[PDB]
Amino acid sequence: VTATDYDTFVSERFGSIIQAVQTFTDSTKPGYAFIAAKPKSGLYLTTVQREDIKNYLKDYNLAPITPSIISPNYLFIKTNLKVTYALNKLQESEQWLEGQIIDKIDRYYTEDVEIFNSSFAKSKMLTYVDDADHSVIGSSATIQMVREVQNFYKTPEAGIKYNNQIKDRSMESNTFSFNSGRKVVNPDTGLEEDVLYDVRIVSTDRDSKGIGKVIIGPFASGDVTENENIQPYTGNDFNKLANSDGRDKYYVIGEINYPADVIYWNIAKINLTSEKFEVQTIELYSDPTDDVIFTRDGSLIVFENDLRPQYLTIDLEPISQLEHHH
Amino acid sequence: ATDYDTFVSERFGSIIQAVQTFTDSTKPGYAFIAAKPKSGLYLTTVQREDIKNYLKDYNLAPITPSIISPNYLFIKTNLKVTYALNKLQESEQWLEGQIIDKIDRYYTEDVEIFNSSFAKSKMLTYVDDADHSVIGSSATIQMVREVQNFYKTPEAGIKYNNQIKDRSMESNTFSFNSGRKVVNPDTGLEEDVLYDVRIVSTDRDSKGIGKVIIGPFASGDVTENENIQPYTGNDFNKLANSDGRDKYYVIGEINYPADVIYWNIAKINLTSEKFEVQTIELYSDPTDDVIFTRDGSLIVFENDLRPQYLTIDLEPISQLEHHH
Repeated sequence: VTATDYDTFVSERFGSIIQAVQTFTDSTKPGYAFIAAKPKSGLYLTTVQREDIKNYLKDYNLAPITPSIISPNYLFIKTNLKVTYALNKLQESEQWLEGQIIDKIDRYYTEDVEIFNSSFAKSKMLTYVDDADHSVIGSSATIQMVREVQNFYKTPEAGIKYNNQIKDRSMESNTFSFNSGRKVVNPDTGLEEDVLYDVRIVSTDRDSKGIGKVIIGPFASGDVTENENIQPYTGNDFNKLANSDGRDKYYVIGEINYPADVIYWNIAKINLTSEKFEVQTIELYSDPTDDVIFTRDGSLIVFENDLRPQYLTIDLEPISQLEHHH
Repeated sequence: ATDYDTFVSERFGSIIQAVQTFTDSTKPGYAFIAAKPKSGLYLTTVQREDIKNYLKDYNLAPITPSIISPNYLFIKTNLKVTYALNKLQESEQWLEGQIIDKIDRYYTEDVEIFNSSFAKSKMLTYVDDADHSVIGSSATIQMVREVQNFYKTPEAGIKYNNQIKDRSMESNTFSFNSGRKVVNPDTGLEEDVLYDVRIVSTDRDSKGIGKVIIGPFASGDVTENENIQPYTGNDFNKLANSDGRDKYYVIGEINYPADVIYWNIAKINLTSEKFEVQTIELYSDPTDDVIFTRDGSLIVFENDLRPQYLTIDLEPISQLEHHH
């Protein structure tokens, strides 16, 4: 028993295609012993869905509790890097240089951060970035935590957490398409099926107890049917998106507990069927109050640029030389 | 029992002196381990959280065994030892000490153990054994179950694992708070009159059942509607008064032969609020002079901490026209 004993158990019987193990138990889900497992190479163990996470299932000793071999709950860092260097000090291209900083940004992660109950610090990685040339003068960054959400429709039973604290309104997802039942025409073309607009999930400033709503919109006046319950969110209090289509009526569908660090929603709370949504998986961005981001139970801060390039933009800036004369 | 108790009995043998597991027919799913500190009576909630946190050590995710303190059965002993003047060197105060040790040495060795039992005949031979001058003893016992909540018996019941006599079951006294004002300038302008009260049992019926009734009231401060009306039987023990109080009422009932005791004050519209206690003690005379333990019950002599459950009368003898 004991998660620690189990972590080993697997750092042996598998200690081949596995880099790390976190055996934690969830207080919401009794009798279930959860086993986080980093593939040591990629991200998901049998993304093929078990091929692997079923083999470990097939390891049994004692107890009335049952294993649930999962892939680690990944925290991502959407970094907007802005390194600046000296035109002259540089001998190879900006292209070769990028491939030089991300070689470092990786060295940091995989040595200090990509570990269980281990953490990430922006200041500490920007030291690694700075440390890629004779110049390279300095560097800026703007990060957000990312949680990848399977089934956009609704969060888990027990909500999703970051293992970190975010700021008011900080929480927002990427946009996805909502197929309004309605139909419209332009450019000599026809019905064009059903009108679609870009819609998304955002949080609101916390109330006097640490608790804002999780709202979704915009909409039409519209494509969502209003009840005694279902009513457009009452007031400004968050981040609205570009109505290049003019729209705006958002609806409440959950809440963030900022202090408790839990976020729940369920689109079924209004009456939209997942059919009315193109997507399956979405991204949930928030920006921390943390100058240090903590991983934790089954959570793991990882940097996989190749397979997750989207989570890193590098904007370089070249600089004129100074005094060359003496 | 020992399947898991023993282990625990290894990593903690320096405190726990008694460990046994059991289930509750009823609290299905739950497995409890009673443990008695070698060092007294109740393990401390820190001693308890440590011991529970070896449950993780041995991996089990299911809610896993509740550790808890043993269900104690106490013997209120009323001892009498008659001894020879000539042959007794030290003080009477010494002699007592000398025997009150023997009692404990018998309890520790033959009694304080799970499902082991107390035999009044044995411990008396221990008493006899305490000095070369302790000519002969006698002894009168009662059973004490220490009740966690006075207001209602457990869902299931309270049992002694032993046969008691009629009218025998009787708790001690606890203040009931009527609600009237007294108007006394001695202590201000208002005391809130509160008179003692106990909970006794009455005589077996045709069929083996008694009624668990509750001490004296003053008509008014208990509301009676047809159904809930004063008990009338005189088949129980009433208590010492100075007040005009003779109205006892009926809650639960004793099943003498199956020894189960259920009661619930609620059966008379009286909230816990109304009584200034939270814990009580239930006494009762055994049928026999050999008394038993069963599931998670443990019999124990902890006399520097429950001194109220032993009294010693000595009788010094010489020669002799008289020893009472």
